[PDB]
Amino acid sequence: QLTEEQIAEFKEAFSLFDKDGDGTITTKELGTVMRSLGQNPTEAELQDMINEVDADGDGTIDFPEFLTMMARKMKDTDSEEEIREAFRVFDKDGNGYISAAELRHVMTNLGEKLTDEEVDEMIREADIDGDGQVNYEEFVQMMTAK
Ligand SMILES: [Ca+2]
Ligand SMILES: [Ca+2]
Ligand SMILES: [Ca+2]
Ligand SMILES: [Tb+3]
Repeated sequence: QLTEEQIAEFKEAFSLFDKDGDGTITTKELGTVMRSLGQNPTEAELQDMINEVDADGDGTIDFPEFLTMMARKMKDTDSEEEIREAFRVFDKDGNGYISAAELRHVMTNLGEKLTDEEVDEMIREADIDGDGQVNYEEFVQMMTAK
């Protein structure tokens, strides 16, 4: 069921959530990444999210706890319903077009440090008209063909 390739992609996320890297994920660290994802969860909401895999009585999300969680949540290529939700994250201008500048802003905020050329490569990957901007149609385009 769980392949090595999937585990490697999950471990990357765990390393992003852990700010000090103590092995567990508190509500503070959990809400830091969720904030840059266009979401705004409260203290009470962040607590319930942790309880999903918390059954040892620690109130945090350890390494094996997150791995199991990301396995049942991250399904790689999601449906169109979730695709629209993530599309509005990279497009903070709400115009429907995601340029290089916009994309690089969200990437750096997420914690992924990249250069300008790296962003231009991701943009042209989903771009069908080669205009530097990626709309909703082009967003799904990269989910069906790289
Ligand atoms: Ca940590
Ligand atoms: Ca925009
Ligand atoms: Ca376009
Ligand atoms: Tb725990």
